[PDB]
Amino acid sequence: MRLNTLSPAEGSKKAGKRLGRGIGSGLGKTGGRGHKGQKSRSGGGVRR
Amino acid sequence: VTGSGKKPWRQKGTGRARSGSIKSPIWRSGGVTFAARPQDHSQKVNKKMYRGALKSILSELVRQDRLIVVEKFSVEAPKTKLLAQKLKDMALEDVLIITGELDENLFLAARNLHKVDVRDATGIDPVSLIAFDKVVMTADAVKQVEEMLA
Amino acid sequence: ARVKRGVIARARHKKILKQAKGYYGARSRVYRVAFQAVIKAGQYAYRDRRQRKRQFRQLWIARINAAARQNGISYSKFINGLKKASVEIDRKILADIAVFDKVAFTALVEKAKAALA
Amino acid sequence: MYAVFQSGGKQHRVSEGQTVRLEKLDIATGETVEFAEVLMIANGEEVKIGVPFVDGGVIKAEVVAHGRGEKVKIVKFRRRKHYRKQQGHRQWFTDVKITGISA
Amino acid sequence: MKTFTAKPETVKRDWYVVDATGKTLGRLATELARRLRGKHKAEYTPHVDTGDYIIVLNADKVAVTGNKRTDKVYYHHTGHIGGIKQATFEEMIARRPERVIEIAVKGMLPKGPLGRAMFRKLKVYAGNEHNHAAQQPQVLDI
Amino acid sequence: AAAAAAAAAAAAAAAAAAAAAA
Amino acid sequence: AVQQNKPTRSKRGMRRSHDALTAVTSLSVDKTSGEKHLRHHITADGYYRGRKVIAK
Amino acid sequence: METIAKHRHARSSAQKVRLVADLIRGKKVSQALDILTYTNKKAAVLVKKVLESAIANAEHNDGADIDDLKVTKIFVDEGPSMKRIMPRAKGRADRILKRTSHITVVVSDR
RNA sequence: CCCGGCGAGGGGAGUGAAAAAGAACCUGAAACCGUGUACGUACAAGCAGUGGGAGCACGCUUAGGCGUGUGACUGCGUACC
RNA sequence: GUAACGGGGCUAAACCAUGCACCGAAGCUGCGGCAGCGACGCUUAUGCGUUGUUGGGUAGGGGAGCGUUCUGUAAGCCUGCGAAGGUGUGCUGUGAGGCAUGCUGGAGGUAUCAGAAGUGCGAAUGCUGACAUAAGUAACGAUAAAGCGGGUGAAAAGCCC
Ligand SMILES: [Mg+2]
Ligand SMILES: [Mg+2]
Ligand SMILES: [Mg+2]
Ligand SMILES: [Mg+2]
Ligand SMILES: [Mg+2]
Ligand SMILES: [Mg+2]
Ligand SMILES: [Mg+2]
Ligand SMILES: [Mg+2]
Ligand SMILES: [Mg+2]
Ligand SMILES: [Mg+2]
Ligand SMILES: [Mg+2]
Ligand SMILES: [Mg+2]
Ligand SMILES: [Mg+2]
Ligand SMILES: [Mg+2]
Ligand SMILES: [Mg+2]
Ligand SMILES: [Mg+2]
Ligand SMILES: [Mg+2]
Ligand SMILES: [Mg+2]
Ligand SMILES: [Mg+2]
Ligand SMILES: [Mg+2]
Ligand SMILES: [Mg+2]
Ligand SMILES: [Mg+2]
Ligand SMILES: [Mg+2]
Ligand SMILES: [Mg+2]
Ligand SMILES: [Mg+2]
Ligand SMILES: [Mg+2]
Ligand SMILES: [Mg+2]
Ligand SMILES: [Mg+2]
Ligand SMILES: [Mg+2]
Ligand SMILES: [Mg+2]
Ligand SMILES: [Mg+2]
Ligand SMILES: [Mg+2]
Ligand SMILES: [Mg+2]
Ligand SMILES: [Mg+2]
Ligand SMILES: [Mg+2]
Ligand SMILES: [Mg+2]
Ligand SMILES: [Mg+2]
Ligand SMILES: [Mg+2]
Ligand SMILES: [Mg+2]
Ligand SMILES: [Mg+2]
Ligand SMILES: [Mg+2]
Ligand SMILES: [Mg+2]
Ligand SMILES: [Mg+2]
Repeated sequence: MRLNTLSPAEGSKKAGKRLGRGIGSGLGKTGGRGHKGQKSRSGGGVRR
Repeated sequence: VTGSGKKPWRQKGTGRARSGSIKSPIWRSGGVTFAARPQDHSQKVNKKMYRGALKSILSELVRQDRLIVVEKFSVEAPKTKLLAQKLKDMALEDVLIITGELDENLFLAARNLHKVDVRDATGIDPVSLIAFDKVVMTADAVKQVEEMLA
Repeated sequence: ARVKRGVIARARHKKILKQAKGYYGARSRVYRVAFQAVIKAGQYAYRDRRQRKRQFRQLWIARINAAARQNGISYSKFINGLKKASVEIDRKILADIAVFDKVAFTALVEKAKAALA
Repeated sequence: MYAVFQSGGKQHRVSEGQTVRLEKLDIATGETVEFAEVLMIANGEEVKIGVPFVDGGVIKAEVVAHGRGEKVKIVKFRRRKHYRKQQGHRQWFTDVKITGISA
Repeated sequence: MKTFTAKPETVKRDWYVVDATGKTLGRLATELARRLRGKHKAEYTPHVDTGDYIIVLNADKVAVTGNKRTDKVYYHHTGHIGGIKQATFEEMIARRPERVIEIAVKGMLPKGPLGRAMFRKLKVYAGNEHNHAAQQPQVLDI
Repeated sequence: AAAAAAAAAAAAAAAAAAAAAA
Repeated sequence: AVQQNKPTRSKRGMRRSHDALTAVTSLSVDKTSGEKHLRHHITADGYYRGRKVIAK
Repeated sequence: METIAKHRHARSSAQKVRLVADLIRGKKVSQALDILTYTNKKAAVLVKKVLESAIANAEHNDGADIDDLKVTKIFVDEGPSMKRIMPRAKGRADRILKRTSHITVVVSDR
């Protein structure tokens, strides 16, 4: 072995949703925030 | 980014696009969105599993047969010109040597030799342990490993 | 860490401009109208692949009807005379024959006419 | 002088030495394929019409090439409802040489 | 190999004469239209002129069935704004006895440059004789 | 030699209250 | 007097089609010296059919 | 037997120079002076100057003699257009584009 | 040394491996306006393409008839967010 | 502007009544190909052949990835016989995309798994820097007003007399 023949196990790591990077990704122009409402701005959501 | 915290032109009126500052990060010489602060990327491992790593990789090292042990690996003079002649008849090229007591001579003669590092026996490490071709060990220094892994 | 993207950007653009060799005016020179045009080219190349079998069927039947009218029968009773002798030629080979092997076309309309009559 | 027959779910039309393109048959490169399922055979007004096929009809064919075709695009799109989809498809093809016609 | 398409230098072109004695205008027009376009010659191709030449003569002998001889109104238009010009059948025959066929065939021919260059090959004529005897046509008596 | 590149006149908001729609 | 949609190299060429230049069709050679001057025009050196009407 | 001669950074436009340099394509240099000496644009002195310098460089350096030459290629570029600022009304200003042209003249017999 | 206003700016001649490395100078892409070659375009109506397809010029090559460039002619077709 | 059959036009090429044929789509079916889900047997690359069946698709949920910068395999590998960058061609994967190579270019790129991201432009009346567009169009900053001889020069409508 070396420092080049290692790996994590099967599926221990995923990629993280880069939400806001295109159209073919499956994620896009809105970006996980829906449309037009208070769930779709900076400071989104409401309090508890 | 320092300086102008004033409106560069007013909101309505002039038909340019709306703008708040020269510090606005879509401009030349503005800030950026999300540059970091200084940080520390070091995580925390657990003690049991960190010792399990050294429990595992030495087993795989012996199963690969990349381990030599000698009674005392030493050259009896602080002079690299004999270490790089003993090793060429030891038939090695890039090895780690570990020793029990804090020897001065082997450390000094191996400091210049860029491949052949000499660690101690306590402060060994997984990455430089795995990153070599062969690893040699000491009849006394391996007993500290014997005590600290078990 | 501070990824300049000039290597990626023009290698992306020049593929589309290499796709767009031969369109009028701007859209074989400019980038961001050519990308709009090559996608329209993709949609039309999609649609006409479905429609080529529409159109060559829309073409072959005119030729077979013309040669059948030369021999003296309309196309519908020609296809009925083909199904009654049950011979499974399609309307590609007949559109070949009606141009080229007109004597075999006359023999075929004779066979279908006797099979219908 | 020529004949006409089925393969690939189709009705091609061949003659001697005509390197025709078929959609792939599961046979190897330099091999010999027969078909007795011809429909028409014309050899200078020796005309015969075969329902469903022709009794004494048999071809002789020698397959040559098993290659693949052309990267032709599949580009689906919709107006402003945010859906593009690219694809590039290439469809296999198989060439023969007609070595003989028999009726 | 691709499907056969006709080529214009070696496409053929005939010469025929059809007299318009006592025939229904539409039931002559569609026949002459489909013969002009060439849905009868076997080497037809939609984008190549696979056509012919047909002479029509004695245009004042077309019979039109019924009371359309006063209610088949030919409307055409100037460009100048008062000009919705309106001419009925018998007035059309009196003022110019040739448009009566050329309009009814201009309808049933395609409205592209193929048919619009084809429509030159309908050399209609008012009288029983002509000036094309050197072509020596044949009576296509339909 | 060389020269500058002027800009940004006091463009008077490009209009009066012209379109009196009331 | 705005534009609405932008003409291209096509029309910005085709507007030159009449505005381009026409050369002078032929000069003239003097009947007693043999040099090139315009028609109904004096030469540099003071020639217009022979006589030295002007010094230079 | 090509001979270049050029002339760069000259006070002319990019679309007035072609209106005189579309006269000197395919003529003996005699006629190419009998046209340029009486066309009356501004660039008719500049292209005359550069054609003179071209004809002389062929006279010197490539064996050529004066009346042999036939003007094969001539084309004019868009040089480095430097700029000024002139006031229009109400404080509005303009990068007025003082254009210029890299005149090239290529003469030969071949 | 040559042109040219004793110029600006060029052209050979020589520096260096290289002067479309010549000081507006490393590499020099796109919009862009140019020149030249091939083809097409003056009876033709439209989101400019796509599918069929003419003819013409030029390419490996025994004609094997295929790639290449234009695209007359014609089916369909009201851009993108 | 026919202009309340789509148009030509139609006494049937209309309407009603019966049929026998046909056209007619990406429906369906045939032929080849990838992928899902579930069967079933496995003879493992941890399941692989038959087998059914399905895959229009936004907001949106879940999976499989391609590529750019940077460290660690690297004091390795490739390169003055030509590295990074540009350019053209030629193949190639279901794709983001790679490999190979003629030309320019004259000192660096970089395996393979892996790790961390200022990581991917069509917009945002975004922002700078360049070039177009109207266009060789308007305008030349008072309607006090210039003409001529001589000189300087390669040059004169203004510059000197
Ligand atoms: Mg909501
Ligand atoms: Mg906010
Ligand atoms: Mg304040
Ligand atoms: Mg900063
Ligand atoms: Mg600790
Ligand atoms: Mg960087
Ligand atoms: Mg370009
Ligand atoms: Mg009236
Ligand atoms: Mg100088
Ligand atoms: Mg420069
Ligand atoms: Mg360098
Ligand atoms: Mg440079
Ligand atoms: Mg360029
Ligand atoms: Mg024409
Ligand atoms: Mg085609
Ligand atoms: Mg009216
Ligand atoms: Mg019925
Ligand atoms: Mg179908
Ligand atoms: Mg289906
Ligand atoms: Mg299949
Ligand atoms: Mg879907
Ligand atoms: Mg979705
Ligand atoms: Mg690396
Ligand atoms: Mg490069
Ligand atoms: Mg490269
Ligand atoms: Mg090089
Ligand atoms: Mg070097
Ligand atoms: Mg370096
Ligand atoms: Mg980014
Ligand atoms: Mg951009
Ligand atoms: Mg966008
Ligand atoms: Mg913008
Ligand atoms: Mg801008
Ligand atoms: Mg402008
Ligand atoms: Mg302009
Ligand atoms: Mg104007
Ligand atoms: Mg004006
Ligand atoms: Mg004016
Ligand atoms: Mg004034
Ligand atoms: Mg003034
Ligand atoms: Mg004076
Ligand atoms: Mg004055
Ligand atoms: Mg004075």
